[PDB]
Amino acid sequence: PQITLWKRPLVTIKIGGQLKEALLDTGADDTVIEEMSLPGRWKPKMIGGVGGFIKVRQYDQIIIEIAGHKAIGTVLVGPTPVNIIGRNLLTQIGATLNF
Amino acid sequence: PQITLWKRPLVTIKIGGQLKEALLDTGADDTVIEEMSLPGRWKPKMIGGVGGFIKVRQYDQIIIEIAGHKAIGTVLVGPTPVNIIGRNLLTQIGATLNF
Ligand SMILES: CCCC[C@@H](CN[C@@H](CCCC)C(=O)N[C@@H](CCC(N)=O)C(=O)N[C@@H](CCCNC(N)=[NH2+])C(N)=O)NC(=O)[C@@H](NC(=O)[C@@H](NC(C)=O)[C@@H](C)O)[C@@H](C)CC
Repeated sequence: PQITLWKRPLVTIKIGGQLKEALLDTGADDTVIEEMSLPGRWKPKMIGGVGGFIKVRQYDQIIIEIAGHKAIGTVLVGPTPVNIIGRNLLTQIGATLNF
Repeated sequence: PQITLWKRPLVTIKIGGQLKEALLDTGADDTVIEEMSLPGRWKPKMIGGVGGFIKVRQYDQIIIEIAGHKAIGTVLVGPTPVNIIGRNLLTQIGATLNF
């Protein structure tokens, strides 16, 4: 799809058997999801942006379906105000910025 | 151009006659730049990100070039970790996300 930017670029995702809404964020290195369960081992991480840092749990090799397109990668889980799809998964679905 | 996301989508901007680096950020409503001097009066604004909220100065109708494309619009100045070009100006330069 071609997504214009008049509004926030929100899409439906499926992760860990759950549907969620998430923001496509070219300004995010990583993908960050609100508290949920995921399989496998994790390690803590601190991630920062506007307003400072939050502590998250890093899970690897997680499959997400993003607007119908499957991707695998690292997902961070923690108290983010918005679910964010970052570059690590945007690349996998072939997303580009065009102007 | 077509900008892939394997690296951060950093571009050169020009504001106040000066060249700066900024991040093209589809997950940002607004454009936020590190402390600098801009002309005119400002109004107060609170913005939020992954770590919480910060106060910024809002300047309107500022002339800015983004990757060689001319825009005129609102620029927020404050303690952002990085210069970000948000949707308010991405729409002026005709940017879309595509996959
Ligand atoms: C400044 C740092 C770079 C840009 C920023 C853009 N992220 C979005 C996420 C939105 C969810 C919180 C953002 O902050 N957007 C703000 C930007 C400010 C602005 N005004 O445009 C926004 O639109 N804020 C809206 C509110 C969004 C609320 N939405 C909602 N409640 N549904 C606003 N009007 O204040 N990226 C990040 O915050 C990411 N940071 C990074 O990628 C890097 N960190 C740093 C410091 O560069 C990396 C080294 O960790 C996070 C997510 C970790 C991977």
